[PDB]
Amino acid sequence: QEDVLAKELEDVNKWGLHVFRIAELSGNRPLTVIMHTIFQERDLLKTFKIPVDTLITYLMTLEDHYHADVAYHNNIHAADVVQSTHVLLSTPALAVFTDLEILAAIFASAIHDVDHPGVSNQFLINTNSELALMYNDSSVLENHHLAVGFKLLQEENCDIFQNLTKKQRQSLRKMVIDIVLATDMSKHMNLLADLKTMVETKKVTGVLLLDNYSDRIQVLQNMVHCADLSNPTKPLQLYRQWTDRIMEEFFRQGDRERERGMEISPMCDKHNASVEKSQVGFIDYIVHPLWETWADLVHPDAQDILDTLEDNREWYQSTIP
Amino acid sequence: TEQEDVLAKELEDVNKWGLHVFRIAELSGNRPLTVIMHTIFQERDLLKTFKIPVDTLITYLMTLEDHYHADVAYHNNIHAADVVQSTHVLLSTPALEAVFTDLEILAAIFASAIHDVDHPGVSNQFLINTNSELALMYNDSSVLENHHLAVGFKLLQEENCDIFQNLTKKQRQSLRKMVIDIVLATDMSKHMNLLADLKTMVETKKVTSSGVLLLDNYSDRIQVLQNMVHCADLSNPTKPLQLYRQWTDRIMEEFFRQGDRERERGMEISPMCDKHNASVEKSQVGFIDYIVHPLWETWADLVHPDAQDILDTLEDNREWYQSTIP
Ligand SMILES: CCOc1ccc(Cc2nccc3cc(OCC)c(OCC)cc23)cc1OCC
Ligand SMILES: CCOc1ccc(Cc2nccc3cc(OCC)c(OCC)cc23)cc1OCC
Ligand SMILES: [Mg+2]
Ligand SMILES: [Mg+2]
Ligand SMILES: [Zn+2]
Ligand SMILES: [Zn+2]
Repeated sequence: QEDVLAKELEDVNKWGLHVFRIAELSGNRPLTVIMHTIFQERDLLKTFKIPVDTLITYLMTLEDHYHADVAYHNNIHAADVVQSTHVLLSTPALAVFTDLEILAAIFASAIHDVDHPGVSNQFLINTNSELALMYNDSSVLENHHLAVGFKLLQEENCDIFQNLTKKQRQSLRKMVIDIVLATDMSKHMNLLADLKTMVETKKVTGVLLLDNYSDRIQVLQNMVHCADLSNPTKPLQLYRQWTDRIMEEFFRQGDRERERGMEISPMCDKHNASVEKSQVGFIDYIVHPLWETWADLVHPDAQDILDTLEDNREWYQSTIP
Repeated sequence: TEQEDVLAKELEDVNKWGLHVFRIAELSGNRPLTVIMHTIFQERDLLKTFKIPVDTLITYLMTLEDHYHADVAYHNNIHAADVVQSTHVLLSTPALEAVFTDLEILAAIFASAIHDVDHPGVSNQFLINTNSELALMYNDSSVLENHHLAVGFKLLQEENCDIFQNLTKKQRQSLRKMVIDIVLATDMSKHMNLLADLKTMVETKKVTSSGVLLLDNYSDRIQVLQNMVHCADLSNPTKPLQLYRQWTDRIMEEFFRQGDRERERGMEISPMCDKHNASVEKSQVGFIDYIVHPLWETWADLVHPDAQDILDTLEDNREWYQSTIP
């Protein structure tokens, strides 16, 4: 078990990690064991004088604040985005980012969905939720994920940034905020349009050259956004499991919408939904346009992932009679 | 009841720039926001238009006024009533006659009332640098302005406080978005971008057959309402000098108290907050020259010449504060 886990973790730098096995192999603690192994792999514990214990105590209370009764936005999803951002950072076309910029993108991935109630922003807005009332209908979940993620650092022996300098702590906090706020799906088009102009003005050596903060944080934003939408790009046995979990969450929200008389938002109707046609449409309009633009920026480092994405699009299309 | 008759006489000037807002606060028993909002709602027939019960309106106004801190010198209920009344006058300008709907007028006035509720008397940067719970909650992004909105909307849920109870859900949805867009624009960190957009509108403004401004899209309509409440927020140097000087003494009192809290923490004292080495007169001249006059001169161009007397008072007050320096 512990040494099945040990050898499972050996592919942390591989696109297609067995995150679900690692989850059950780790006692439902995949976020803790993956974040740890990544910090040791990138040498972040020593580079930022992070006490190993304090890293454990925070990753556990951070994982506990992910809801276990939600099918998709739980600790397994947080672990999957963490590992995938870690792989996209090791892309040959980019140590383009500093050690703090790497730690910010990895830390933002771990907290990007903490305390997710399993419902969308529009649901929280239309139901007059306390969260939407607090955050004025603007990136309600993403603001909440950040607030909870930072507040847990103030708990007993969980300030993993205790020995960072004050200027590093503020620079990290600013970058983590800018990244997690970009995970709002309502900002996907603007984030992709700005990614398309970056590739239209790309300047490489061919390692890519970013000089100003607004260009580097823009790549980090699209990077974690790419890993947030990386399910259709992983192996099919992983993709299908994520599809079952996100549809189970959409149906649960659709059940809650119908028992209040609110409109059944698309892809949420129990009794009227085509899971396979929605996945093909989700790839053709969102995932593939984003991943093909990201492929052109690190051309040709993302060719394999774009191939796997096109493979799964073809397979899901074949499941449609 | 002679104090009620003096108050009713002073409330007759609510349509006029330079209302004795400090006297109204005294005559109404520290309730300027309630009586001024009630007077404006009656003046614009808002209670009948939106079926607002009078008891519900008074109950919410008192509750909203209660949540303004009485122990803060500037960002208190008097400032809220002042911004409400000054937005009310700016809405009645001739260049904007029949331009905004009753819902947009209701949104701008309501936004003015809640735009600073529960202000603790310290800036956004102070709340960010001190690792406050508010800055943690709102991730250092428009911390105060987001808090003002959340409190102003939350108080509507108290007993007999929903003044929007008879609006349609499409009306409440539209009003809520407009109020949020307006209050968020009161963040001074967005002043340069908001003024840049206002200058672009002035350079490309279109007028109608009647001579009023043509605003045929939400982006242009909300931009005018944003800058209007923003100008009302920074309206102190455009008021008669006896009112301007009182607002100056109150904001300097708030600045000095923040600098004292900045001193007791070893922090670097924010500008214009060190009560041991500060120049009140030179700061007001720089405040007018670099912020207030560029903003109000641009707004005056937008409704030329309806704001000429307001602009003349601002330039007169700038000259006076300048004359006290040599
Ligand atoms: C227009 C369609 O856009 C969207 C539609 C739905 C969503 C919702 C959404 N959020 C996060 C992850 C998601 C993963 C999913 O599949 C995993 C295999 C998924 O599968 C829909 C068929 C939808 C997902 C987000 C969208 O992004 C833009 C708002
Ligand atoms: C870009 C935004 O700039 C600024 C934003 C805020 C402030 C500080 C500030 N905040 C709110 C209200 C203020 C009212 C005042 O007086 C009324 C008579 C005032 O008087 C100068 C001391 C400063 C004020 C100062 C700024 O500019 C300094 C260069
Ligand atoms: Mg999310
Ligand atoms: Mg304010
Ligand atoms: Zn996510
Ligand atoms: Zn104000």
